[PDB]
Amino acid sequence: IGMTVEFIPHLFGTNRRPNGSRGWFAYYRMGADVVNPNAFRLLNVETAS
Amino acid sequence: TAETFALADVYAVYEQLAARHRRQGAWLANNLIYNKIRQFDTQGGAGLWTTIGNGEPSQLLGRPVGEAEAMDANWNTSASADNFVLLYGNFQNYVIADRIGMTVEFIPHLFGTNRRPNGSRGWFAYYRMGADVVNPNAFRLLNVETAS
Amino acid sequence: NVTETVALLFAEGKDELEAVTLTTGTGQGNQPTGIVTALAGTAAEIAPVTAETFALADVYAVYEQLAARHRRQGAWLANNLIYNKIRQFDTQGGAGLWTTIGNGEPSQLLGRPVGEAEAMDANWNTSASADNFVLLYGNFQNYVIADRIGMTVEFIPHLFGTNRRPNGSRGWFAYYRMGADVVNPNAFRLLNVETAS
Amino acid sequence: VSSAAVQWSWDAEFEEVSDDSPEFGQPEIPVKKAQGFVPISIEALQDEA
Amino acid sequence: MGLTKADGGYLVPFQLDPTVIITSNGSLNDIRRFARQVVATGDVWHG
Amino acid sequence: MGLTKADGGYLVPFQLDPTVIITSNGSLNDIRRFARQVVATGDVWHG
Repeated sequence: IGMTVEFIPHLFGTNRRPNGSRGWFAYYRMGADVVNPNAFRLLNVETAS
Repeated sequence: TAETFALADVYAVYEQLAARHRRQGAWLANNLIYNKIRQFDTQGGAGLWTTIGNGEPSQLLGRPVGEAEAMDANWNTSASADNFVLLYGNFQNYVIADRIGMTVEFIPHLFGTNRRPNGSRGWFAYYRMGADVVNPNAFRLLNVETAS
Repeated sequence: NVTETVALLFAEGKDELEAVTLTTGTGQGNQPTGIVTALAGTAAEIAPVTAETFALADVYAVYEQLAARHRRQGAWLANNLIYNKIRQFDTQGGAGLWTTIGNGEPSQLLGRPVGEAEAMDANWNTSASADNFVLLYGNFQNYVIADRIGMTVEFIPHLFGTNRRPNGSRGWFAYYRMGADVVNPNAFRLLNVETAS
Repeated sequence: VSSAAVQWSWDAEFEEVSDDSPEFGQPEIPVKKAQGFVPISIEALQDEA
Repeated sequence: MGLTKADGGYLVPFQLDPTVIITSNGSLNDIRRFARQVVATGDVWHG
Repeated sequence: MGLTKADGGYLVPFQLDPTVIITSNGSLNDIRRFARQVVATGDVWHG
């Protein structure tokens, strides 16, 4: 799912009653990984501690 | 005279205002005060405002007349020591700020003490407004002290 | 909009000074003589029939103690408070009904023109002054106002500092000339409500 | 914006003029809010006409 | 995020009335309608 | 009468620039241009 912004018309307060505020909710879904680890070559410069 | 309302008080309020504002102003008090003004003439003298059998007069001393029942009219029975009964002045210095009118929204779902539905619905309405006085010397308010 | 704003401010400043000095001018130093000052201490000043009291009898007396030559060209000039007190004299609708509630200020008193000027004294009890001039009637043609030049507004291009060098400010000059006094201090009658100290 | 009238004076010949700068003021009028709330029940909403 | 300056209060336009309100009582006089007016062409007026 | 507020400084217009200046470094990267993208339907993608 791409970037979606939802509008919350009313937010409530301590006593479960409206307080005079609105809300803007946005969320994102994705994922990524590697299929073949033998198709790359990465260089590691390791420094002794 | 302390704790009294006489006909001389109307002139006292009227005359102590600057001529630039006196020529453009209006009265504002409660109905009981106007009726007391009515009950100042007995034998048909200078205090005759309007005879019985007619409605409330439209002008006082050649000036517009308004009404507001939120003002204090009777002082003896009230426990307040301060009584502001009559007010005349240039009202063009009273500014009212209007931003939004009366709007009503309908919430379709209310929640309970545990953030779960409780089978309730409701209406929400709000209104925005502001006002202030920009010149205190354009008015003359009357105070009838009733201390002790 | 600085220029016209300041020009207006000069306008009402000049009005404030001129209106007040026309009524109460000391006449000493650099002030034009005012109507009240020039008519005080002469035969024009009279006293109330009852001490520290204002009544309809005094309103009649100020008018009737004047020569018939000047009374026909008379005029009333006093404060709004005094007119309002006169307006309270009638209580039973007799021959003192100037006007009723719900009407503006009448334009004739005893058949003569009526004038208002709030630079005069207003009330005698609350005032700390011993002398109170509250009512004045007479032929105003004997009060001559000599006028020379009107209001002028002139612009200074540069203002200098202590070392006679520019500092970066400009100026606005305005001057005005006028003079007045009473030619005949006998055609007026002034009422003096002198409260005992 | 509010102000006050300039003050004049009577001066003789060759008399220095005084400083008569006017004074300015700025009134403010804030805006406030009022609100109300009338909760109701579902069964009350369905039954009452 | 409210109307406070640090929390989004810097996006509100500034409203101002350029007209000036005079807070001086003034003075009204009528002697100029009844008194006698002449023009002076010098330093003093004689009679 | 100068630039101080009480001496005529209440008549100067309020000048403000409506536009917003972003003060965040952000990030530039190029994986999404070289990589292969596939559309998923559930929660797990198998190959």
